[PDB]
Amino acid sequence: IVGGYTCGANTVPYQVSLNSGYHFCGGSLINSQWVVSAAHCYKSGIQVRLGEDNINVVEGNEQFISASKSIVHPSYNSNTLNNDIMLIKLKSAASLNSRVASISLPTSCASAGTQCLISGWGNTKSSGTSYPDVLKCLKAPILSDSSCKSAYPGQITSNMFCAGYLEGGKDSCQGDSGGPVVCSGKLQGIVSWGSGCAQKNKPGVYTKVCNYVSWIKQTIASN
Amino acid sequence: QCKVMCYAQRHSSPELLRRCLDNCEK
Ligand SMILES: [Ca+2]
Repeated sequence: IVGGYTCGANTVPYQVSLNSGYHFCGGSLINSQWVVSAAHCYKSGIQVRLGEDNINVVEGNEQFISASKSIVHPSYNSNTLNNDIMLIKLKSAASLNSRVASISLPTSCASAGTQCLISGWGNTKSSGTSYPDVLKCLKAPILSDSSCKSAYPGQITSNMFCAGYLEGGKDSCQGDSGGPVVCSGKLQGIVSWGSGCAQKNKPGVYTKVCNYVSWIKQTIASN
Repeated sequence: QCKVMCYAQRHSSPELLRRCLDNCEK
């Protein structure tokens, strides 16, 4: 997250870190056994770290649980990042009598202008690289379709939306992929891609979760 | 723009990035 602020420990209790040799992607807990992330985060040997704040120091509230299944959307297109969504099943249920909790799925798609919370342990520099120890947060509005399409001609599908600032300076960044965009307590987006980070006229592009609610619920029920 | 989109992805795994870039050549 570039241009954000330190969230504070467990103030984003549904945030997870996906760790496979290192932290490499975020995700969002949607019930005690399932995490939503980005399809492009797929890889072997994922451990899900819940209740995390400082990724390098165990200090309380962390739960480290191996993924048992990673189910990429059947229409994911790795060339265009269309349908960039994946569900991860935990090998054991997380304990929610705790700091950890799930995030609700959307009941409708959010509107342009709506302010959302985006969070992650990704790079905090708008050029160069610096990965933070503790979880970062950013408040950012959903941008209009037209401004999104103007920033990313030919590349924005109905399963994507832009959020952030056309003036740049504030954005998600490498290491944030798969993590949450939450708007009024609903999971509306998954960090997916962008041209660089925090650049002028290049806001973040996010998977539009409201298009996938039935796929998510059916996948959870059948796995 | 295969290589461009490999860098556009917001993960931080060198292995995933290098895999993406190599696969663009194949
Ligand atoms: Ca910790």
